[PDB]
Amino acid sequence: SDRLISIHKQREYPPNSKSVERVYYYVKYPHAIDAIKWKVHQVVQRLKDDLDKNSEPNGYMCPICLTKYTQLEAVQLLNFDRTEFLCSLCDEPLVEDDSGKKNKEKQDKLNRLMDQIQPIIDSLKKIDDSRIEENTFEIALARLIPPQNQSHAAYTYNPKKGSTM
Amino acid sequence: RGPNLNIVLTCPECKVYPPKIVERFSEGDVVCALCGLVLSDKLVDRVGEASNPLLDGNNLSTRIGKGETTDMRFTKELNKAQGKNVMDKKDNEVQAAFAKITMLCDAAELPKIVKDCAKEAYKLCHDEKTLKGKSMESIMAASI
Amino acid sequence: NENFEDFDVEHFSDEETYEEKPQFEQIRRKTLKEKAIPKDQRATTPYMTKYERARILGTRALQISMNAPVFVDLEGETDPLRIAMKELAEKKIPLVIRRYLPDGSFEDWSVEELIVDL
Amino acid sequence: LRFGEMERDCMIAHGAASFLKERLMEASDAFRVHICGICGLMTVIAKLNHNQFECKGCDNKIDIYQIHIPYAAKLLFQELMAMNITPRLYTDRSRDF
Amino acid sequence: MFFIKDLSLNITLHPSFFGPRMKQYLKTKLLEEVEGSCTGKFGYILCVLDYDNIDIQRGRILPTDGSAEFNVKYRAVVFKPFKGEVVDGTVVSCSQHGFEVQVGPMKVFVTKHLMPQDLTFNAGSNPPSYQSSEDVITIKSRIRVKIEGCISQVSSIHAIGSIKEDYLGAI
Amino acid sequence: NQEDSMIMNQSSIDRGLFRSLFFRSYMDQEKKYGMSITETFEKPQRTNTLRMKHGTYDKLDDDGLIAPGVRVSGEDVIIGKTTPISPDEEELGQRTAYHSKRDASTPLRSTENGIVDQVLVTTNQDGLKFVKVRVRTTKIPQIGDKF
Amino acid sequence: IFVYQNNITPSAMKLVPSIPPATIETFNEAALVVNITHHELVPKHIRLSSDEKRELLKRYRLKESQLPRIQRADPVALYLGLKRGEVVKIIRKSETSGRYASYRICM
Amino acid sequence: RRRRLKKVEEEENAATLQLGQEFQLKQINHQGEEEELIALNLSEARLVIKEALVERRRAFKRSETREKELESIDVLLEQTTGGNNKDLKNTMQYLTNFSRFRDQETVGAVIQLLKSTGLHPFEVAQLGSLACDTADEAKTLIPSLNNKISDDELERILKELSNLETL
Ligand SMILES: [Mg+2]
Ligand SMILES: [Zn+2]
Ligand SMILES: [Zn+2]
Ligand SMILES: [Zn+2]
Ligand SMILES: [Zn+2]
Repeated sequence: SDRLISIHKQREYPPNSKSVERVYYYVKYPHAIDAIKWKVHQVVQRLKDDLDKNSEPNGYMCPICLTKYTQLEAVQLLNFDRTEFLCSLCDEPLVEDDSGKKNKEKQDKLNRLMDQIQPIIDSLKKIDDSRIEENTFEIALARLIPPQNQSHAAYTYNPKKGSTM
Repeated sequence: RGPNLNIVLTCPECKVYPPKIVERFSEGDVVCALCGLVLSDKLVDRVGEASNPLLDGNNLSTRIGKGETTDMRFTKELNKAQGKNVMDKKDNEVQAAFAKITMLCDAAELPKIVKDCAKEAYKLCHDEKTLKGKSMESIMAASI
Repeated sequence: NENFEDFDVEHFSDEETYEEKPQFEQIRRKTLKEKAIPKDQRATTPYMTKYERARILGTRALQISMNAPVFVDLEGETDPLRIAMKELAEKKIPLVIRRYLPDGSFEDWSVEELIVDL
Repeated sequence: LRFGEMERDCMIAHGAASFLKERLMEASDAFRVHICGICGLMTVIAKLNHNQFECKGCDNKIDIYQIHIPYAAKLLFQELMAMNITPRLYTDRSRDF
Repeated sequence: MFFIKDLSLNITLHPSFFGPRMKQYLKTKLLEEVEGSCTGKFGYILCVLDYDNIDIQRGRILPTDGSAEFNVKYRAVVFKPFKGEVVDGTVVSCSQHGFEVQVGPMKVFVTKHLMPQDLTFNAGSNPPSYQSSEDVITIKSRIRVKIEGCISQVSSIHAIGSIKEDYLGAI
Repeated sequence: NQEDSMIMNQSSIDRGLFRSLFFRSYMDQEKKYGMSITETFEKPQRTNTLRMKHGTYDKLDDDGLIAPGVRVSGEDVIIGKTTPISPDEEELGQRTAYHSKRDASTPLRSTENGIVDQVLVTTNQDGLKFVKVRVRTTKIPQIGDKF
Repeated sequence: IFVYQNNITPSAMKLVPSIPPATIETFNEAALVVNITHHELVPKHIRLSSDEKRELLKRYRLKESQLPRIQRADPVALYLGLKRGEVVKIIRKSETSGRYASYRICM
Repeated sequence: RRRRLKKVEEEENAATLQLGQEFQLKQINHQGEEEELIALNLSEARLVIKEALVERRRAFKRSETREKELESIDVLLEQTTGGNNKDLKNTMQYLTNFSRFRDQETVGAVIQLLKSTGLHPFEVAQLGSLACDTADEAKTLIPSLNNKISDDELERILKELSNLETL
């Protein structure tokens, strides 16, 4: 799902004729690094957007009904005394949320994320300055090391005719 | 705890609590008994299936069967898919035990109230740490 | 339930029979002031139709039943529909008919100028 | 009593439109539902005590209309939304006759 | 902000007002729920200008109600607030949550998070006020406030004020 | 007597021409859903029973059943049944801690009236007590009876 | 107008549409033995001009699609050589009004 | 006319001149033509509404310091406006307290002085409303003035308007 490992659905014909449609696990380097790049960019963008939402003022939340209330809708729900904001349903004096108190906490979380992800961005800086060969199932077999002797998976690839996907 | 979400039918003119309320089912009206003012009109007095939420809980499941035009391979595949469900394994075994309760009571010609009492006795005593090592036949016989 | 041999035909129930055989512009645009046909070139009939008469009598009676001013002298009349018919008899109903032509255009015919021939 | 389809046809042939409307609305099921002008759906949250209206998604609070439809019509439209069909109701024409 | 705008309103006349001078009942009925009425689309409508001629066209009878529907078109002076605009006003109420300032016909609430930190609430004062090292924010005091967020319903408009920017605050 | 109508003698009707007896039996049972959720044949009281029918209950006895011979009118309770409810709720406004039961009684048909002819107490196959109440009335021929 | 004996080779139908404004109409000899217009069930069809069609649409406040239709394979339509969008004024004997003029547009 | 949802638009912000689709510069009047959007400064609004009220008073009849003006406009409101006048009374006392210019001559000549600017009606209405004393103060109060007017022209306009304001 995170595209770190690709799967190959090749079935071969072993000499005992008890063939099964085995799956081959391998890595597609450019697809994997693009997935990693997209994931970290969406992580930092979502954290920045959460920081922006935390930059919004605190607002309110009615503890009886457990519903948030922004500062804009608090003014439409203030009392005749002009002193307290009352809930629409519970008719309870609104208590303040913490949108802004944790804003510095979210920024420090972003800072502690940023130096930890720094080797990843350094690696992507060195990769973006270089050329990545788009490996596939055939390319990955060039640097293959077999793990066990009696391997039922025959790594020899079988091309076919008629497949036009 | 939580929102109120409760509607009380109090007469806005008599201002008497508790309100004297007469439910005119025939005329579809809820009226105040003291002054005759209606409170809620168009009141609501088959389409689904009966379900007692004390015997099998809040379990809502439907089975797959042959229709007017039905290919059997689809039915077999769907039955195998529905059988391979992990979240209702406890529900599956308590339903199997309820089926065994009904089979033992029917073989004994016990009445329906005995089956209901034995089923609720199994359900209340189900999944108890003090009752874990006993055989299924023991739970069967003791619930009966 | 019920068990009666007196056969009552189930009305509005032809779906049994349906399921038995299941296989076998230039002059005016938008909403401008042009939509009103002017009075000099109104081409509809000057006679007030039975539907126009029914709806004018109903509307006038609904107004009279809701304490509208009455522009005729009452002769002891009480029913709002009969007051409405007396108003229509001597042409004292202050309403008009917007007769919609099929292209959306309309003619405004006053109740006063329409002829009540029926 | 059943005011069936062909009773409605007889009232159509009579030309009594308002009586037909009264039978189908004021005699069986008269429902007031709110719609917004942007999307024709009935997904408007109305708080009549607070005089507040809102359609989420469109995020509009000033373009709300109330209509009187049969409750069977509201049920039909909500069932169509359950079938992933949008029966968008609008209070103004878009094309000529 | 004050504006002059041409508006159209759909007015229902009860059949009791179908008199010989229906137009003046219709104009008065235009008056009492438009003068001072609040609409979120066009702001607080203040006064109906140019009374002598008002576009009253032919009114449609509702088919089941019996009331006449007139779409009266008129020119009126309005007051529509916006975000990012600077309006002066006077404080009319104060609390620990903040204070409400009256701007034109409309009250704008300035929250406790939107004053500078030198300003703090002093409930012991009579009337309660917000006190700082250089100025006080009391009732019936002129104050310049910028509106940075406003919410308008179908009939109610509420705005959020702030005086934390420089060249704002009391006047 | 036009279009298949008939004129039938009122004096003959008074003397028993085509007068008929009509019996309607009402069945009811008390069933044990669980342990405490069981129905009970008893005369309900407005103080401790919810959703009582607005028809009278005075014709019932202590067992919740009307005695044979008692004249009944429309929507009168002939079998009184109560089931317990969950305590400490808030429904219809007129809900208190006194209401430990709800009314599951069987009223007469709203248009029907007559005389309770026979009341039959017994147990079903399951052993649950169930009752059968027969109400007798007479249909005197009138305008609209089919002959 | 081409009047053939029995049939045409289907490989000639592709060249039957020629360069405008030339129009090619093919008629079978067997289909043209009897004039269908002389039949008592066939009323008088009169093709309308462009100005007549415009006046017809204006006076009845109509559109092109709101007219009654006649398909461009109808034997009377092929007899009159109707093209798409042409309107024929059909005059037929009426048992309630003697003469009744109808209009059909060629789709 | 198209039936697009067109639900995406920028928020109404006075800094970015976005006042809504019903507050564009060109406005279609009831007689049909496009006409310039009318934005009134507070003194201008007070004069216009007072003229409307005295016109309505004259129609009803036929059918200066702040203290003596407040009572006069109050009795004018009582003799002219009926119910739901609370918002109108608040507006009139607001325009009385925040009145930069008293008579019609000052307001009209302020309009023809601001018409030499050729700026947006909203920002010149704000300039006639807000009593800014320095050009950068008006720039930070009204963000529309950024890259719109020269600093020396803005300075002379503001100090002129300071000379124009009376009492
Ligand atoms: Mg018959
Ligand atoms: Zn709440
Ligand atoms: Zn009451
Ligand atoms: Zn919407
Ligand atoms: Zn709801």
